[PDB]
Amino acid sequence: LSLADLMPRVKVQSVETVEGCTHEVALPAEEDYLPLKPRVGKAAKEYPFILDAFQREAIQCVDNNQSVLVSAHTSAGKTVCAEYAIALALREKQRVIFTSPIKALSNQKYREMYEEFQDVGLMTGDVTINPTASCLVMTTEILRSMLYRGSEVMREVAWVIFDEIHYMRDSERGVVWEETIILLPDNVHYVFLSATIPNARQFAEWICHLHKQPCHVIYTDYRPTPLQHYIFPAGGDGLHLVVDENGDFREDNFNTAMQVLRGPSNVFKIVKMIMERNFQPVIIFSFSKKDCEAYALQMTKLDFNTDEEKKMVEEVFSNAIDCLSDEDKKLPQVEHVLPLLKRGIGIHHGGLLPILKETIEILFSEGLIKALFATETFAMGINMPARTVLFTNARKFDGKDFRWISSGEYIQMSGRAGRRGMDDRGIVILMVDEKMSPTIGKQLLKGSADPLNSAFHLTYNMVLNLLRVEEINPEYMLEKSFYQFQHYRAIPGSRTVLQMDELKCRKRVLRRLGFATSSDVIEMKGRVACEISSADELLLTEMMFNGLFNDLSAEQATALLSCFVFQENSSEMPKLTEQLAGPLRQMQECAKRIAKVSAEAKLEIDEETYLSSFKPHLMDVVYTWATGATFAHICKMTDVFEGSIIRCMRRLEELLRQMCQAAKAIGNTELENKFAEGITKIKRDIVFAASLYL
Amino acid sequence: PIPDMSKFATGITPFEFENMAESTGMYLRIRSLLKNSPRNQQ
Ligand SMILES: Nc1ncnc2c1ncn2[C@@H]1O[C@H](COP(=O)(O)OP(=O)(O)O)[C@@H](O)[C@H]1O
Ligand SMILES: [Mg+2]
Ligand SMILES: [Mg+2]
Repeated sequence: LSLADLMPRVKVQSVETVEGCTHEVALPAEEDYLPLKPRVGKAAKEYPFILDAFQREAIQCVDNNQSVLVSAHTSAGKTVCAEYAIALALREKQRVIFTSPIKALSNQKYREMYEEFQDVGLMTGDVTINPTASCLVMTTEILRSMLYRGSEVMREVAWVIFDEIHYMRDSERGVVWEETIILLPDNVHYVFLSATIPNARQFAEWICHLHKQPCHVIYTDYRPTPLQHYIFPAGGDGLHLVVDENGDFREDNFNTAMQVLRGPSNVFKIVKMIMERNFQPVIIFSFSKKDCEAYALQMTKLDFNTDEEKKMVEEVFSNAIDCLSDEDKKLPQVEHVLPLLKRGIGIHHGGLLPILKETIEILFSEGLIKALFATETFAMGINMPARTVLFTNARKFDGKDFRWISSGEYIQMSGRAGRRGMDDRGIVILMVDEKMSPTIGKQLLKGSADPLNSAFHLTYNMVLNLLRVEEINPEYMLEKSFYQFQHYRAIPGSRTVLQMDELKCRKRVLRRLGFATSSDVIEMKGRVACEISSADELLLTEMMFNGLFNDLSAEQATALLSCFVFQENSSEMPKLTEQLAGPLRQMQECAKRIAKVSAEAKLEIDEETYLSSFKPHLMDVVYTWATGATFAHICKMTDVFEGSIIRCMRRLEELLRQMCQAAKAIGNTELENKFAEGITKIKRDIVFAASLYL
Repeated sequence: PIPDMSKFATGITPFEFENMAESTGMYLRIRSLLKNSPRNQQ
């Protein structure tokens, strides 16, 4: 039991507004509420359209230099609010940061903002452009690195814009995200952009608790293009309206749809119906890469594009892959997509070559793709809506069980229907292949979005860096996490600081292994771990200090490191020569010892599970790639999707850069040059082709 | 509450601008090919 000495002192003030949005502000309880004042001076930015009420309200917060969370549907125009903050920051000769959860999205946002402000830069784990720009688009991992390293780039930052904060949990950046918010100085102000969430007030209260300033909440359910929701029961012939433009559930038509009950071919039928009724463009969401490719190939009978549209596709496609080497242009996936795209049929999932995924995004965004078969991730793409959204399945598998998709997932995906300007309505069609009650059907089609819940948890890199930095300690970040704040608010009156027991056990591990002293002073070994964030910092450092890397060549080390960034749980194990199986056995022995130390420190951990997380299914793929093979060659060595190979290679290159810094921290120029050589041996060709958005 | 940035910078390797690059001109090249697309006409 560790009770908090000082508790949050926050109150929330309601602010009346004209119809069409809600405005609240969390502020320190001891302070008086002061209404916002009219803009002094000219608008930082003007728009060629009439701003909506919620945009004007959010913009007034920025004009008054106060932080604001904007919670609205994707399509309502949240980016307008970010653009005003950027414009105001540049006018004032300040710097502003725009963070996205994903690298792919940062690339898209860099293009969008550069085309608007020019004075824009980009910083991801894969590229750096114009790093002295006034507006820096970056990933949340980069921002975390700059903060923990005290980069002077942050000294002139007046505004930080967090985009799509509701997606931070699913993006794997849940912890990194809260770390950046907690480490930013109190003089910085924020624009948080979120989908509609039921606990927006709670988040603003946390920001107020954190930085001792007001944080506003602008919330609206406004949808510029109303939606109509249909169910297409299996075997049926038509569509049944179950939610009309006004949001009223049609319990009669719903049961009539279930009546038809009381799926490759079904997908073709419904898609064809969509095209005959001029309901296209359509996005067909499937929760499986394979389903996307199968369904797409079933549309080969059809052709959606005009001759002039075919020419545009062909020209764009050739110009895009022209940067590739003649060897990579001939890859089977490259040759397989173009016939589809020419017919207005597209595919979008993580298994795709990034250069093709970006080509397909740009084509769909320009209307040259009328039927896009995509996985859920496509919903997070910017400015790519359709007239119709089709769900091929109402159930998914979250690694646990077949559950109906949540209302939040349905809202996120179904919200990509309705193109403002050229669509009077947005059409949503939910394919249903089994029985389902009106209750859960109303929850799914009419339930509210999911709350934004903290994904914060302790990491060794976090603990060590906070031990390292003077005038701060790991306990500070625990008490200030949103995870801890949600506990305070869910259980009023409780002062118990969660995660303390875990903090003590984790420090015991660090002491027993020489990362820090009994007095929690950081050892040089710990400072090496401070450099590693994208992988298991504890195990990799122990491996470095035990010498596992000293006898390995660059190719062996690179191949061995792939086990720390490869994340696919349904692959077949290849056969490894002793050059790879040897190092793999050494790493596993070391992992066992850490598991032992962890258990004795009283951390919950399973040895076999822990050892299994380091998946070597691409060790040979990576090794052969590093020895100069072609990409076509290494794809033949595995069932792993081409895009999944490239994703692992890109995270591997990112990890290698961190291992260089790790070796550099102790002047070990031997390993530094070795890890750097691995980078030189994998950073080439289509696997590292530049983003089409640059 | 949060120590100054200078205190975070001491005892750790600095943040490096890695993977430097410049505009390939690819996007604006693809954009020129798309003057009369279904979205540019509407
Ligand atoms: N108030 C408005 N009136 C008309 N069009 C708007 C308005 N706000 C945004 N838009 C337009 O709507 C499109 C999508 O808006 P966007 O900023 O992508 O929404 P969000 O990013 O919040 O989902 C853009 O092309 C933009 O120009
Ligand atoms: Mg609600
Ligand atoms: Mg400290």
